[PDB]
Parts: sequence; structure tokens; C-alpha cells
Amino acid sequence: MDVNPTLLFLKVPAQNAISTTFPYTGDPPYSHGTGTGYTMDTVNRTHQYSEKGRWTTNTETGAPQLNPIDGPLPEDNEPSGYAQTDCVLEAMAFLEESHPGIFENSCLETMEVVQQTRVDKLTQGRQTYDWTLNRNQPAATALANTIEVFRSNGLTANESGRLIDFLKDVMESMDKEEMEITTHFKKKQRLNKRSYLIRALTLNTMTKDAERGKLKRRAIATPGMQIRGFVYFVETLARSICEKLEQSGLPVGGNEKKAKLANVVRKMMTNSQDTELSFTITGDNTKWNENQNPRMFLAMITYITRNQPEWFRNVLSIAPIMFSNKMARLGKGYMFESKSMKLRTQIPAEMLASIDLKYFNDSTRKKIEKIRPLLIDGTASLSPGMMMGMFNMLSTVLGVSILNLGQKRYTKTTYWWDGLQSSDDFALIVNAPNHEGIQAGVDRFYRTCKLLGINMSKKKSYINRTGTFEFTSFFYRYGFVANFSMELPSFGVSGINESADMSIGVTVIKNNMINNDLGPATAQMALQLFIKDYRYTYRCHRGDTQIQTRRSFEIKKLWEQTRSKAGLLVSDGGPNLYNIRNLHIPEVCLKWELMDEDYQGRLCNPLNPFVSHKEIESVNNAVMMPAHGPAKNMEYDAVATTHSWIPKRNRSILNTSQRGILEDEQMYQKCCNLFEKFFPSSSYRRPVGISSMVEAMVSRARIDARIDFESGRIKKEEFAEIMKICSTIEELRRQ
Amino acid sequence: IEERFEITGTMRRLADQSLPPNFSSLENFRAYVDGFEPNGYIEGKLSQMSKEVNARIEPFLKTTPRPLRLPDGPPCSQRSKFLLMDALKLSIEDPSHEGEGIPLYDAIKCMRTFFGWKEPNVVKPHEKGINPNYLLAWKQVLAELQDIENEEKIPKTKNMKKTSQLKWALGENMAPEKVDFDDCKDVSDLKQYDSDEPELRSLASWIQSEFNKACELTDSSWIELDEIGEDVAPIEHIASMRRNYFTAEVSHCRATEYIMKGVYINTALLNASCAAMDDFQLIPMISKCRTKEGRRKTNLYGFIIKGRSHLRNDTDVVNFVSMEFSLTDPRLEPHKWEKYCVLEIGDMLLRSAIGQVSRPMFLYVRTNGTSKIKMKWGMEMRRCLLQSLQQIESMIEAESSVKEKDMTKEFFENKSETWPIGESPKGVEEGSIGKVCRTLLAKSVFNSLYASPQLEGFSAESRKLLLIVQALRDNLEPGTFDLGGLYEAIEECLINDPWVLLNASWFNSFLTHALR
Amino acid sequence: MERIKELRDLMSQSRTREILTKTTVDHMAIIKKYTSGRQEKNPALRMKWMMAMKYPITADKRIMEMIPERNEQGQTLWSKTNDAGSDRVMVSPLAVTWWNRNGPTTSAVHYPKIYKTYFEKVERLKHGTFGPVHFRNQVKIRRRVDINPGHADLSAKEAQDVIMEVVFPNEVGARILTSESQLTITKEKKEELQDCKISPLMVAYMLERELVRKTRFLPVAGGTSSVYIEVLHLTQGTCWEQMYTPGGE
Amino acid sequence: QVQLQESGGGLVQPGGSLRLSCAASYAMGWYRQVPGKERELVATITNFADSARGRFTISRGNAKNTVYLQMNNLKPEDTAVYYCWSRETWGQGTQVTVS
RNA sequence: GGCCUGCU
RNA sequence: AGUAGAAACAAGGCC
Repeated sequence: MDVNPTLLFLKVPAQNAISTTFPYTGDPPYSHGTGTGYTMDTVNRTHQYSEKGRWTTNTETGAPQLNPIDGPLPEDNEPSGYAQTDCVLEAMAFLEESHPGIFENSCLETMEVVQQTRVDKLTQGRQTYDWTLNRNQPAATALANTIEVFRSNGLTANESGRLIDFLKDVMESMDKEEMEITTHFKKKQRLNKRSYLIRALTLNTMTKDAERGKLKRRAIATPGMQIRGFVYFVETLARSICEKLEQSGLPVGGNEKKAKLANVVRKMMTNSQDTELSFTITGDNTKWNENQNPRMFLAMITYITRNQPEWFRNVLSIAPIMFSNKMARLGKGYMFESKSMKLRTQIPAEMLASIDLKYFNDSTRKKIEKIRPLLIDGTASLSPGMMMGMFNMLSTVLGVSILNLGQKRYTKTTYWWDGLQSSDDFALIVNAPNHEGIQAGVDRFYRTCKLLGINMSKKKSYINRTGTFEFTSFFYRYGFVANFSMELPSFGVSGINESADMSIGVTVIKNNMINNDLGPATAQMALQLFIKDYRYTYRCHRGDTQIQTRRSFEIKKLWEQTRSKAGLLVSDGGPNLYNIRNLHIPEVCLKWELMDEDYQGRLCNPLNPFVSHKEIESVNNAVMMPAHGPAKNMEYDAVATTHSWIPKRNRSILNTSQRGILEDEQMYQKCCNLFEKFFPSSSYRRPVGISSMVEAMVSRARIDARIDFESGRIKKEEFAEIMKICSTIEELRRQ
Repeated sequence: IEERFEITGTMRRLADQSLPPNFSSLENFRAYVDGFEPNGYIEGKLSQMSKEVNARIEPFLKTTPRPLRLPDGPPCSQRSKFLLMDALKLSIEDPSHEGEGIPLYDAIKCMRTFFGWKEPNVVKPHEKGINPNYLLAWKQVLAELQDIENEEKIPKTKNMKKTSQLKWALGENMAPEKVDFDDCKDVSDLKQYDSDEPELRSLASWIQSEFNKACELTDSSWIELDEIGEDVAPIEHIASMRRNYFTAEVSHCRATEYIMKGVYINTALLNASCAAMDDFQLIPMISKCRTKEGRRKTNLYGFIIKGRSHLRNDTDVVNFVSMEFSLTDPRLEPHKWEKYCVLEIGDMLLRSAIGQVSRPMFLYVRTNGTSKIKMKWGMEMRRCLLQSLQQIESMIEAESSVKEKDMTKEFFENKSETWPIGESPKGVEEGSIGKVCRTLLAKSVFNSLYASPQLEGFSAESRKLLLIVQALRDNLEPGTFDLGGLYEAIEECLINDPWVLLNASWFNSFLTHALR
Repeated sequence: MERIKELRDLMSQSRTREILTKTTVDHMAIIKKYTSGRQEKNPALRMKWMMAMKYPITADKRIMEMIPERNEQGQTLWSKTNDAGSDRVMVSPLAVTWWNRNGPTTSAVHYPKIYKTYFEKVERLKHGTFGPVHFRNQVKIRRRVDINPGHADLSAKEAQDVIMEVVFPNEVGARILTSESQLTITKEKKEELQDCKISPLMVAYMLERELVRKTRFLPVAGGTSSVYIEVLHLTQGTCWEQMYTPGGE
Repeated sequence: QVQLQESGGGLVQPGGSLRLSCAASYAMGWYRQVPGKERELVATITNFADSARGRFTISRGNAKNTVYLQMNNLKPEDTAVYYCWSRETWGQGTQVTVS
């Protein structure tokens, strides 16, 4: 007899055992080298899906741009980006009519937010493409570098501390004859108008790793800092709009998505009488981002912001204006090998414009030949369409408009449709009195989608009777069925620290028990395995064992020293008291009454040199990138113990010409620590104002010395010493 | 005060070049938008648009789906980092626990338990390497093991000498030296790295038998679980009883032994790579089990020599050479051992009623490699137990929601209900719930062992077709827009991986048995 | 005394003097987050990889003057080589366990008073009474429920001023809290935590967690109470219901 | 989707014989219900309960879509409604009375 | 041969 | 050689 697990589906329905079809117990695919090939392929594919448009050359950037809008209507089922302006404007108008007051309200709240938003909001972001160094750097670092360059060039309106003022300075920089940047190898280099325009309109391309569910790798993009404020405002407007649309599912979580899917299916099927047939289409959109033209987003926003202050319209329109002229950096480059001479070489992507094509294979040779005409200063113009879901929410708005355009008031026919859209994925429930009606409805829905630059993937889509469908790895079969294979990768040690890892593991087990219908015995097994892996990872074994490690000696002496050994934490080699009933309690508090007072005091000592807290945002928040989803943050319950240390940093900056960044880091951190000691609320509430550091610090020294004498340790001798030391630092700052 | 956000200068001209084709200025386009009102424009273009733009639904019937085509070529080879079906165990019957003990002394003590060593000789060559290097490496390992045996206290971790033998076997000083392009441009041979579709290979029957024997019971318990808080709630008692049942079912399973082997090997390899980055290190493959009588026991499959492991990126490769004892003659399925070099190292005598066999005892030696990501994911193989037993517990809970009572005990003891878990030439064979547990555990273990992008792609594109087939079997009038496209998407994932090809064969068999 | 003294020492050196002079208060946050350290994409892989090194964690410089450089057998506990972009020094994990067996001891009696939420959870569970498990299909319907069982009927911003006035009474600014509920909360949490020396930031964070109301969408069947939702994993399942009554009731 | 109709029941002598048959629209079998009780397992397709083993034989013709139960040497204790099933799907049952 | 780094 | 698979590793750089 030959064993075959798949035959299990002959008795258990597919959805009731779908977890077996998710090989999420092995290493996910990773990219190894350059992503330049993928970037070039994506650029060429985006440009050839809109080949029948019209070509122009921008007078500012001098780059060739392709406009397919209002182009010839498609005559085949292949992907097409020839969106029609009038059709999309009409779709938005119908969306407004079905939801009166949506645009005006959303614009009002967006106007409030834009005129009260601060610059620091831009620091709350992941890697961004700093143009000062032409590389990806943390959002805060890139923002600081750009602000420094602007201030050195004379653009100091951002000193007002307002994001709108920062954007005003950004736009004013566009009209400058010559800017100056700094490079280390420090050298001051001058950038002319066109070079700075291209550096501000460019995107950095990388390869996406840890992407499960496809054989081929893809490319993703990261924009600069000049354009992120406009993107933030536009996405704020789009989120405020989608929050008023029940057909959208992008700005919500997973459980809300399931609830809305259940509600829509029940509404569609229940209202349908015996005569009407119902069919569900589990649709995926092929080349979703490559076929969405930024000009059409400009049209949608300018229709949304009608009868609004002109400044609001301008600030919200700046973003799509820059995306329509966006450029993409090709990537890291290409690495060549010569086996005859036994050597390797790494050529940067910027040489692709001039480098001969003898080194490249046929596929890459043709890709380079096709993309060369669009190469301007080492970057390729990508006007026709978006690169990687930067305007997720606006795309969801367009999809929701398409979904609502079939409310049976615009169809003008017996058939009708509804459903749920989340960018690149949708479920469409279509009802009609007969199979011919369903066919006509789906055909018209597809045709209308093709008029908006949205394509339906026929290969990854199928239609059945309502009651069974899929949506973003959520399988609905007369009710959503748990999978538990999507969350399997999150059952190990997170990698934050000991206490954080313990709390995160127990909380993940608890949550997957609540949401993903994890069984009790399975949860106990998960707890046991997690504890085993945790002890084997942090070298913290039970203590009563003879497992020799680098940490087994101190742990054993602590074990033999303690009297009530049941109170020792698993991190210190103690027994595990966790169970299904204790999954919502931190380890420290669960073992508090069992700890010896000496060990308890040594553990939770504020003066410990290991605990370090930076800001209110990073107290008990851990960023865990979930499998098959975007990066997410979790609140984990933990007590600040000596085990809450933060791990070592990379330390490879020491071998790079960018070595002075570490000295600047140290000096900035010293100044920030001094300010915090002067202003204790610096971390919890970020200080605001327009004065400089030393003014506030010296003046508060004055006052605090005064009052702490009026009652406290200070003495006249010390108070006068502080006053004249303040005068000394004053005259020092003078010179 | 009035807020002023004025578009002017260069940024205005950019706005004039981001409009539809027949517009000249942002002012004019905004005026047109403000003056625009719906006047049935979607209908006009829908009528004018060509009718070939359609989404016609193709009915999906029993006769529609065709079997997935498998690639043809040379048979598929073995890719695992250790022997799974052909492993051999040398034991001592010590009372130490899994992590308890010192590796080298345990390995030497286990190896001294076997008598019948012979001078090693080549049996099956690597066919691409230098087998004498493997022979010399084996003899070097034996000599240095004796060298440790002589001295005072067995070191916790040993470093080996960097002889030319292991320099070749571990691929040392073979990475091309990195230079600048401006100095190497006239070299004709200079070109890109080889970037093409992997070699095509056809499925072989050895993976099927390996999976078959990976779901079989054993004479040992390969899982020694940790401690949990004493159960206080009745639901906790039910959970503990269920967990005890599953542990009794799966502990005596080759899948659990493979899990422990992989976890231990990858943990040791990662720790050695992170600690002894420069110098080659010896690590004996150790796994500790418990017999039916209850006596604890250690088992030594072989040795691993880790090489230079200066791993910077998650994809950087650390090369090692693995040696494992076995009794399976490699002269019967040579195509499964394309990358192995197999020597003859001794003879073994296992008590049998046919006098005593006095079988040969060979050494499978090969050069393999891993990476930080692969090591990390192979050291988390214990979540296969989770996956499998979560599936079984979901089955049990779903069935128990029907009858208002816990149904675990009768499922595991009466064994009345059975699920289709394989096909025999007579027909489809059904097994008890425990066999389903073991089968799912083996499937998860093999997913973790033979993981690859092909597996992910095939899994997704075949889950789609499985859902379509399930809809067909449920009488839900399923339909497709382009089924040929889906088939081509599935068939492009099957290239050379034995596991994915076996999964595709299983899918074809399921289609053949289904659709009736 | 000291604070202004390191201020003067910083202003002595030209670079830090320029940083202090030209940098305005508003930019405080930016430069504080100014770092070359990228946020890790795969934390688990490197935590499993770094812990195999010697000196894998980081600690303040003060550790060099509280913990000896080596333990009894000579295993090093800390190193004097500083981190990449900080003055902190890299140290071994043993320096943690050492601190828990011979490090300085204090009076942790006030931690229960600070971490009110967690200890209240423990007290509620310790006095809970379980019941029989009933096996029947549960119709889990998804609903918006409040998870925090100690929220004082305050929002984030609404309680943020209360938290500042409780911890940072001088940086409150214009705001003087009007609602009398906030008055009593300030009085109680002021007199209760009058000399607690854990940290201002952690105290503020835990006060925010305790007082601020927070809500999330979850699949529930029955219950719906704040105390009954924290144990939602233990009382409700796919095909079983476990009757439970927390210690509070 | 699967409908089932049982045939072949009736009044019989003890020690007599009876051939039940169930036509269907998968594993199959036969369960029975005496007037004073719930369901009793008879046969599945092979496996037979203790009370009916050696006396009764289950068989099926997949080309006729029929499962058969050949009952021999009947006892008064076999008197029940005999229900056919598929696997969730249950027939209406055929009365067998032995006396 | 001596020293530096391992997500920069 | 080996790992791996649309491009890479099989240490890097600095003296």
C-alpha cells in the first residue's frame, strides 16, 4: 500500500482540511542577488501594456513618458492600461450619488489633519530612499539629512515644524538653479535643476524576499522623502473615504474582513428569491499595479476635492503629479563571473545605459535593449503606471466604485452584482434570473473593469454557486473555516528579547486559539514546543539538568541558591507553569508570589544596566512581519525585568566610508539624553517649540536650581554656582 | 490667516504634463472636471467596445479536468541533508537525556560498541568528485576520534586539521576573487552568472517508498516533551488526555525521529558556524530515544564536518561533508545517490532466525551545504507536529460538534471510522485516525525537508484546482474563464524536486479517483 | 549640579556645541531617531544566530563597575568594546543571570502597585471557579468588544493629560483637567506612586494602558463582558464551552 | 445529492433468508433500528457487527450503483427497520420482520 | 605572519 | 565539486 495524503480530500471537504495544502513548515523562497532584472522586466511590461498610448518628452526632466489615457479601446482580453477619463469620472460621480456627502466630509477631515499635521509624523516609517546618499536609509535619518540639506541651501520654512511648510519648502526646492549635497569617501557637490528633479522623482527598487505562494520573484519600490508627505495626505483622504464604504476591506483587519464577507454573501443570496440564481466569482487581478495610471488618480482626487479650498486641491494633487513623472532606479546592478580567469565582478546598474551587451544573456540583452530608450541618468521613466501598491487605498476606492456601479440602479437589467474588493483581490456575488443573465452580468462587469485600467486574471479566477469561495487566504464554505497554516511561522521565538519572546509566544498561542480555532491539546503542544525551543535558543535550561552550555553554570548556582525554585523564570532556568488558563498572564506576574524576595529584588531592579527604554511608542510594541501579509505591530504584555535587554547592533558600519554617521549618532544621543534629563517628558510627549536646545536647558537650570533650593538639597553656594555656570555657558554660546 | 499652497514654477509645468492626452493645463482640466456630469458615457463605450472582450464561463464537468503532466528526464535524486530511510543506529543504552551529555564521548562510546571494522574501500563513486578524498577523510575522522579517546578528558567540541582532502571536500578557496570591472573587460569568457530554468528530472519510485516508511511505527519513543502547569480546569484535562493520545500515536514514528535528527543537526551546525567560523569542526550525529522496556538509549548515525562558515547574508552557503552508516546496498537504486560517495566500512551481525545475516555495512559520504535561513527553518521542524495534530484535532472537534460529546477516546481505541490515506493496486485503502496523524506528520516533515520555491508555487496553483474540483463534487456548477492558463501555471512549478513531483502524482491519482 | 556640568562639558567641544545651538526643540524627535541601524526584517533568525556569539547583548557602561569582568571559572561577563552607535558596551548573557544571583537587591513591593493591570489579571484568575465542559456547536459571531477591563472611561488623549499631570506635573502646560473623575484619578495615582522609582516612562505607559479604553473586533459567543473577554481563549472553543466565573464576581 | 432507496424487506420465517438492496443516485453500509431503540451498526463496505456476523453478507455493484445485504438464518431479534446510508446520507429504511 | 567586520 | 535556482554563495575590505 502506498500512502497518499491528498486522497484524504475524498472524505474531508477541501476547505475543512485546507491547512494540509500550505507548506509553511519549510524555508520560504529568497532572492540571492540583484533585482535589476526584475525591475527592468517590470518597467518594460508596464510600458508595453500601454504601447498604443501617445509618447511625449517632459520639458523639465527630459524623460520620455507614455500617456495611454483615452487611448484606443482594447480589442482583446490581454491586460490593458487604456483607462478612459470620462468613464472613471462617471464612476466616481455614481459613487458620490450612491453615498452623498462622502467626498465633502472626507475632504473636511483631511483638511483638518493636513493643516494640523507635524513634520515628525514622517519619521514613523520604514526604509525610505535618501537622495542625499542615493540609498535606502531609515525614515528618520533620510528626513534629517534632507532637512539639513534644505537648511544649508536656504529653505528654512520647515523650521515652522509643520508638514505643510516642509512640503512648501520641497516644492520651492524644485525651482532652484543649484543645490549642494555632501558626500564622504567630506566633499560638497553641486546638483543642477534637472539632476535634482530626477533625484526627487526617483524610486529605489529591491527584490522582495520571504514571499510564499509563487515560483518567481518580484520587485518592489521605495520612494524618497520629498514625495512621502503628499502620499501621506492622499492616503489619509483615501482611508477616510474607504472607512465610509462598506464594500471596501483594505483599511480593516482580518476578522472585520470575514464579517463583511459573510454579511455581503448573506445579503446577496437571502434577498435573491427562488427564481434568481446566484454565483460567486473568486477573482484576482493580473498586473494590478502596472495598469493603474497616476493621471487617473489625479483625476479621481480632483473630482473628489471639487468645491474645496484651492490650496487643499493643490496639496492633494501634487502627489499624483509627481507619480506621473516618477522615475525608478534600475537596482543594485549585475554580477559577472569568468571561470577561465576565475574571477567575479559587480557592475552597477547605472552602467546599463552605455555598457556593451556582450556580457548579457539573450533575455537580459533584449530587456536592456527595450528599456534603454527610457534610461535618463541611470534611472528609467515609469510614467504609465504604479510600481508597487503605493496608492493602495485609491486603488481600493476605484474597485469599490466598480463594485457599486452594479447596484441594479445603473445596470438597467435583471442581473446585478455586489461584493468586496481589497486591492489585487476581490469576491463578486452576481445574481440573475438565469444562467444567461449571470453570463451577461459577469461579461459587463469585466468590460467595465477593462475601461478603468483594471484587468481580471482569468487563470487565477473561477466562478461557482454562492456558498463556497475564497478571499485573501480566507476560505468560506457556508461559514469561514480556520486555516492555522498562515500563522504557523509565528509560533517560534520572535527574536526581540527573552521576556518579550516569552510574552509574544504565549500571546500568539492565545490569539490563534481565539481567532484561528486552535485546539486545546494543540495549544498545549505548541506551548511545550515553544518552551523547548525558547530554552534551547537562550541557553536557559531547567537548571536541574546536566546540559552543559555557555550559561549552565550561573543558572545552576542560581538554582541551588534559591529556596523556592518554582518562582524562577524560564529565562533563569526555572519550571514552566504556563497552561491554557495562564496564556494571558505575563511570566513575571504568574511567578511573583513564588519568587524569593532576594531574587525578586535582583530581577526587577530599576538600576539594572540592561533595561533601556527610548520612547512611548517602543515600550511594548514588537514589529513582526506576518507571513503572507504586510509588516504589522503587536502589543505584548511584559514586565520590565533584567531580561528586557536589547540585542547587539550590526556593527558593520565601521568598515564603510559612512563611518562618521556613528559619531553623529553618539553625539545626538548624548544631547538627547541631556535634554531628557532636563525635560523628563521628552520621550512620552515629543517637545514642541521654536527655541534652541541650550536656551531651554540653561533657563530650566536657572529655575530648577532656584526652586529646589526654595525646598530641597541645593544650597546658596550651589545655587549661585549654578547661576554663574549658566552665565558661563551663555557666554560660551556667544562665542 | 489664510493658508496658501500655490503650485508655481517647475512644479506647475509638471502638472501640465500629467493630464489626459487632449488637455493643455491643469486649470482647464480642473474646470472640465468641475463642469463634468454623468451623461451615460460608460454605456456608449461599452456598446462601441469590441465584443471579443468577454469573460465567457466555460462549464467545469467531470470530463473536463485532465491529469497534470509530469516532466520527463533523468530520474530524480536525493536532496535531504541526511539519510532518512537508510539510516543505521549505534547505541549505548545510557540513562542520559536528549541534551544531557557530551557529544564526542557519546559518539566514541557508541562506535566502540560495534565490532567488525574493515579497511574502507570504494563501492559506489561520487561520479563527479574525487572519491579517494572521501576515503582519506573517513580514515582521518577515525584517527582523530582515537586521538581524542587517548587524551585526558574528551573535549566538548573538536576542531579538525585542514588537509587538502577536506579543503576540496568543503570547497575552500574556490570562490572567484572579487575584482573591478575596469580591470577585467577584455576577457572573452567574462559573462553573467548562469541563470536558466533548472534541469528537468522525472519522478522515481524511491520517494514514494521513503514516504511510505516515514509513516511507519517504530520500537522507540522519539519525543520527550517538556513540562506544563498542572491542569486545573476540566477542559485542561480533556486537552491533556487528547495530547497524551496523540503523543502515544506519533512518538513511535519515523517522522518524529527525522524531526529530532534535523533539529539536532541544524542546531549543532548553526552553533558551530557562529562560534568556529574559520576552522573545520567535527559533530557526531546524535539522537536519544527510549526503548519499550523504558531504558533510555543514544544513537549515533554518523558525523558531520562543518567548514568555513563566514555567513553574512541569509543566503550565503556553509558547506559541510556528511558521513552516515547504513546497510542499504547502493547498487540497487543508483540514480537516487547521484551526489553521494558510498564506501564499504564493515560487517554487521543482527540476530535473525536464518543463522545470522552478517550483512555488509556501508558508509554514505557526501558534500552538502546549507544557509542561515535553512538552518533556522530546519531547527524549527517541531511545528510539523503542530500542523499535523492541529489538523487531526480540528477533525475531532468538527465531528464532536455533531454528537454533543467528546469523541477522542472512541476514535483512538475503537478505530471504526477510517479515512482514505492511500491507494493499493486493489483500490483505495483507509486507515484509522492514528495512521492519518502519522501520514500528515510525515507530509509536514517532508515539506520542511524538501522545501523549495517549486513546492510553494505548486501548492498554491494546485490548491486552486483542488477548490475547483471540490466545488464540482459539491454540485455547485463551477466554472472557469481560462482553465488552460491555470494548468500551465501548475505545470511550470514541476521541474526537478522529488517532493513536488510526488505531490503532483498524488494530485493526479486523486483526480482519477475523484470525478466519479 | 551634575546635569548642567555635563551640559557645559558638551558645549566645550565644538561639534556638540553646534548641534546644541543650531538644533531647535521641534527637531528633538528627528535627531533622536536619527540612526544608521535598520529595523530587522527577520528577528528570529538573528536572535538564534547572535545568541551563539560571545557578548551578544548590550548594557549601559555602568555595568563595568557593578559586575566583575569574569565569573568564578573565568567566563567573561562583559566587554569594554562599545556598541556601534552608542556608548553602551556589549556584554554576555551570563551578566544577566549573575545580576539575578549576586547583583544588588532592592524593595520590589511597589511593582504590584505599578503593574496594576497584570496583577489584577492574576488576582482575578486565582479566585476563579471552573465548571463542566459542554460539547455543542458554538455559533461564533464577530463583534466589537473592549479588551481592557480597567479602562476608566477615558480616551488616549483624554487620559494623556491626566498621565502627564500624575507623572510630569510641570510639563502639563495650559491644560488643567476639568472633569472631576480625572481629579480623583490624579489624586489617587499621585499619592499611590509618590516615590516609586521604576521609571517615569514605564509608569506613564502603564497608566495609559490601565486608564485608556481600547477596543478590538473578535469572534465571540456569549460573554461580551470585559472580564469574560480576557479569558475568551479558555471559555469558548470550536465545539466546547467551559463555564467560568472570574474572581471579581 | 445522494438519494437512497431500500428494497427487499418483509415478513419472514426464523432461519429464513432475505436479500436487502439499496439503490443510490463512496463507502456504504447497513444500520438497523428496532422499534424500542436508536441506531445499530449492521455492516459497512467489509465489517459486520457481532450480533449478525457469519449470518449476513454485504456486497456492492458499483456499475449498478447498488449495495446489497444478504441476510441468512434470521432470528426474531433481527426485526427492525434496515436503513442504508452513504458517507451524511441516509435512506428511509425497509421493514424486516422475523417471526 | 600581526590586527578589523559579520543585516550597512 | 557542492548548495541553489531566472542570481548568487563557495568570506569581505583595509594595509
